[PDB]
Amino acid sequence: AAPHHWLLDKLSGCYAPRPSAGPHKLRESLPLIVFLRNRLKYALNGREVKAILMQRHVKVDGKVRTDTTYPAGFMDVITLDATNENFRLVYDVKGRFAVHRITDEEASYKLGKVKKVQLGKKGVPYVVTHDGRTIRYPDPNIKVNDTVKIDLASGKITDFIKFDAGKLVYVTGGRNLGRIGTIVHKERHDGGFDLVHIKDSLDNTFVTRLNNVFVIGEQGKPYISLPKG
Amino acid sequence: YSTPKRPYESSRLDAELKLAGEFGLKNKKEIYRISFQLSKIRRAARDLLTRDEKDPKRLFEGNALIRRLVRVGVLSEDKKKLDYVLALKVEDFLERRLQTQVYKLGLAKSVHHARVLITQRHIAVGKQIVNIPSFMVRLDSEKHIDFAPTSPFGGARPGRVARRNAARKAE
Amino acid sequence: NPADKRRRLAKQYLENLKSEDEYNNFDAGDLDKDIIASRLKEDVAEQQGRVFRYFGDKLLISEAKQSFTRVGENNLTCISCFQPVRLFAYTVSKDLQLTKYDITDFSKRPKKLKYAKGGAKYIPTSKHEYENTTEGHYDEILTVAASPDGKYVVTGGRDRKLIVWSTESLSPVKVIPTKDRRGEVLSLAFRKNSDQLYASCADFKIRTYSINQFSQLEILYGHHDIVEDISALAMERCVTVGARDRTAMLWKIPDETRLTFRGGDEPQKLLRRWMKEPLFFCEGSIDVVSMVDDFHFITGSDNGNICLWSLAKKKPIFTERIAHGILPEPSFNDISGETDEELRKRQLQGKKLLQPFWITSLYAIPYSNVFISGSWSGSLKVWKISDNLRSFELLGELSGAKGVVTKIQVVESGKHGKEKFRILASIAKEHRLGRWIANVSGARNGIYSAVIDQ
Amino acid sequence: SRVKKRKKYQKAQKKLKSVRAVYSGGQSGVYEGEKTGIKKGLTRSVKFK
Amino acid sequence: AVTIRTRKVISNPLLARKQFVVDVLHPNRANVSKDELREKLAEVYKAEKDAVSVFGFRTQFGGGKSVGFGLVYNSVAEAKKFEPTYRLVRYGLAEKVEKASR
Amino acid sequence: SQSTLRASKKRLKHRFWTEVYQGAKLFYLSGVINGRYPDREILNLSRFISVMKFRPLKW
RNA sequence: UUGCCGUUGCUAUGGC
RNA sequence: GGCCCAUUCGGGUCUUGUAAUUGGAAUGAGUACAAUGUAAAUACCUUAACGAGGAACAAUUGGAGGGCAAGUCUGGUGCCAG
Repeated sequence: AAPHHWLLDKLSGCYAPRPSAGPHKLRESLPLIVFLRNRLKYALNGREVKAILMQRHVKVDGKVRTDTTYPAGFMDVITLDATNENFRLVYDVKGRFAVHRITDEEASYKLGKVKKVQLGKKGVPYVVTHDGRTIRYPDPNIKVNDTVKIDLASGKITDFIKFDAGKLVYVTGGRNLGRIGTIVHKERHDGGFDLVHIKDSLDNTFVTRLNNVFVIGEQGKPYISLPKG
Repeated sequence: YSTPKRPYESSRLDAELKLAGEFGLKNKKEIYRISFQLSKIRRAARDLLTRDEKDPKRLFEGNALIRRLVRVGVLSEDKKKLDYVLALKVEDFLERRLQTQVYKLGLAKSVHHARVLITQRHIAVGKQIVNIPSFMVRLDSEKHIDFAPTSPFGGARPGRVARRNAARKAE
Repeated sequence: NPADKRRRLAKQYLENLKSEDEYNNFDAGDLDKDIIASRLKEDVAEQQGRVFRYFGDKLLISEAKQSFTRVGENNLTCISCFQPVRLFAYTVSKDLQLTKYDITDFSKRPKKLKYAKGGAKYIPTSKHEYENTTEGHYDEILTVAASPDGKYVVTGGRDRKLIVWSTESLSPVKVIPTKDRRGEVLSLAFRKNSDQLYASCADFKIRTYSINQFSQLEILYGHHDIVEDISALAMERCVTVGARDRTAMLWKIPDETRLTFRGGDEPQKLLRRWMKEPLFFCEGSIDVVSMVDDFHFITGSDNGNICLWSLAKKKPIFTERIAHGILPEPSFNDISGETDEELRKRQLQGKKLLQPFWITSLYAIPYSNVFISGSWSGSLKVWKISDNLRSFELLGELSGAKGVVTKIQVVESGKHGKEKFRILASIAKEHRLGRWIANVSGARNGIYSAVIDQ
Repeated sequence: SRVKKRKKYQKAQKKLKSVRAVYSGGQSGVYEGEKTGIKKGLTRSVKFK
Repeated sequence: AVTIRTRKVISNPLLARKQFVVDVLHPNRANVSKDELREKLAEVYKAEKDAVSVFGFRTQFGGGKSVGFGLVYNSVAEAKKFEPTYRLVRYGLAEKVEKASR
Repeated sequence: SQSTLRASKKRLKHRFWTEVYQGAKLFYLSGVINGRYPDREILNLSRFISVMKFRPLKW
């Protein structure tokens, strides 16, 4: 009854935890019970993960948010107070949620793909992201599928990454879900299979969608740290 | 298991008489069980002979079959050919059981003394006390069949008959 | 070609199993287990310690100060030593006596301190295998082992007992019998920096104990002849060798599982390998071990082989065929009984009955680059293992030890770049298990100490 | 069921000494003699065709 | 004489706890004797005897070994907070009965 | 011993079945509670009495 | 420097 | 004296029998201390104490053949046949 992304062992139970509503969707997130209890194993059961949630160790996106099924989606920096645990969780190359450990100056921010820019009411420019941070007043040159950098103390955009040909992009969606390498090709079609294409070890080619891909930095310099093997 | 084709011919009756008497068996079901799975084994080895040399099935399943037959212990280390699996037979299989092996190693005086030692738990291969007589010891567990350390024929405290006789003679 | 087809089909099979280096190469389960690895405790006992003391060619060899302190005990059998983090040593003999030494006076011969001699007084009054709880040895003490902390020495032999003596007084604090009739102990080894003893008993059994709790941990089974030697390091692994089954096993003792390593040298293929252009042959019995580090060990055989084995290869990595020579052939005045030298020479059959010396002692200094081999060739040999860990090589010899070497081990001194060691070796005129040894050529029952430097 | 086959096999291998001549294990001690008789008229050998 | 072996000791700061697997060794004894085992565990580790706890005991066939799950706390009060109520009924001090109706 | 409860249960059922037809009803009553039997057991005992389908005798 | 015994050194060896 | 073959006469073979006495060992079903397990309880696992001579702590089912009475019945060319 589980998805593939959670890295959930089959010998666990019968009812799978539906995440509650929140920032991200159901299909692109993992809740805190499947995060803490059975992935990096700070708990043994739902009772004691509710106990540490009542103790309020979790500090995801700089706020506490004491809830069992809180849908932590892409790169919400899970922060735990004891042993200064800073966790940025991204996608691995085979579809799961690889939770990388980072440090404090990297967990002081996150980034987010812009979805739409609106002239909503009363002359106010407007920007949303995958956690829905409706932050005030970016520059006019925010296209769709660019990348804002959230402040995580206040909410303001601090840095901006422009989407164009020659940018380091992350793909979350479809049969390319979780690949990095961002350059063999660029092809913007007019309604589907439109993208920037991603290399491999032998620099192979790949096809995805615009909304299923979003930028993380430059060719060699992302200010996100990434795990390795 | 499964019953044979003609179960009541006189050669079969004298066969089962010799087998049950020479190996201390309780009924026909021991012979019929071990012969049923031996029938499966060499019915498979017959097909492995009816296919040809350099067949993948023959190469891999043949050396797999003779190596796990050698490790059960019914086949010696040097005959690594597949026609010896056809030459194999039923008392080569029930010489490997623990009652036969306890008697042959000499912890018992007969196969019936071996059967009652095993069912009274004085015999342990390796670490665990084995207590059923038809156990099919392997070529590595062949040399650790010894008296259990929980038993008066090992070194343990003597049983109830010995200690009650000692107490009544102390009275 | 059938083996070629087997190799080819196995290669295709492994390729198909793979079917069912990029810039991003991170795996979620591996990094999660590495987070648990960052979370855990006890990076102390379980070091998979490699060879960190590379000093084989460094120290001197040829001018050791060799003192052969002869003692009046028939057929010394074992040697146990001790260093804290004054040093004591222990010997034991076939005359049922344990003897404590001080050894820390490094530039001179060791000093006797205390006897502890069992005898016929300690035969139990029962002949019953579980009331073997006497306080002394009545038969053939074969092995001593000093504690890594030094509170106790623990010894045992063919009287199927483990008597644990205190260090400061040589008094029997506790007796633990091995509870069966053939339960003679043959080798003892503490795991390093601990209180856990591994005894190897001739029931094809390995018993383990905690000495300061007077308890037995685990009995572990699985050799096929008598477990003639044992060896351990700081890890809870152990390495035993049974004699004639020609296999050496190493035991994950908490898991109670093992890795077996058989021998497998054949004079047919070996004489063909020489025939491509010679007195070397098959194997009798693997006899002695010492775990050099937590990935390699070395075995001493019955045909004079010394072999070097890894943790990742069944067959051995390196051999050394003749390690102490071949024995002097029996004389023509002691073979035949004819009159003429021609027939008494015909009764030698040429070279067919020359038998090699068998290595009866082997000691690898733990995690170091150098080990010491000993038999009744009169000369101990010192070998260093090459830094790529795929070979060893004879450095030099220590030729002041006339007799069988029933035990070798070393005693350390000096700091990280300047070091000096005294190699103790128990010397007898008789093998430590049975007699079997003729042509006692100037042997004496002593302690061969050598002081090696630099 | 086990003791019955123990005692009908002992009966069978006591009857087998009657029909054949069973190899008992060779000469025990000193050769005392045939202990039962020698028949000079009987030949218990299988003739061909 | 029972014998004790801890393995795979990790620390849980979120639950203020230190947890491990417990190989309990009793040759020629019956079984683990859990209160005596809590005594032996509380003296091999530090004092906290009402903050050390074991729950998952499985003895292998033929006796001798048993694997349990050991978790030891500092601060007996937060041990009472974090442990479940049935184990507190089993070992410690808590006792609240369920209302028996229907 | 619920083991011996089940053993004597089966033995009484078989010995009762040799005296009545093979497949008669042996009923099991537990301990008396407050002067009389458990009313669950007496309820389905009366359920067994209510369907019995008597056959006519001769005398 | 030892179970005796010999050379001993004023310490090393060799016969049981 | 037992056993085996054979239509017959007979032949072949050999330590074989006996409600004969007797001896100390073994333990398992059962009865049961517990502890473990588990929300709790059952069960599995581990386990001290007792537990065999008709070891009565009393396994069946089916077959082949006799032999006996101051006995009974039938037939009829005594004492027989059935």
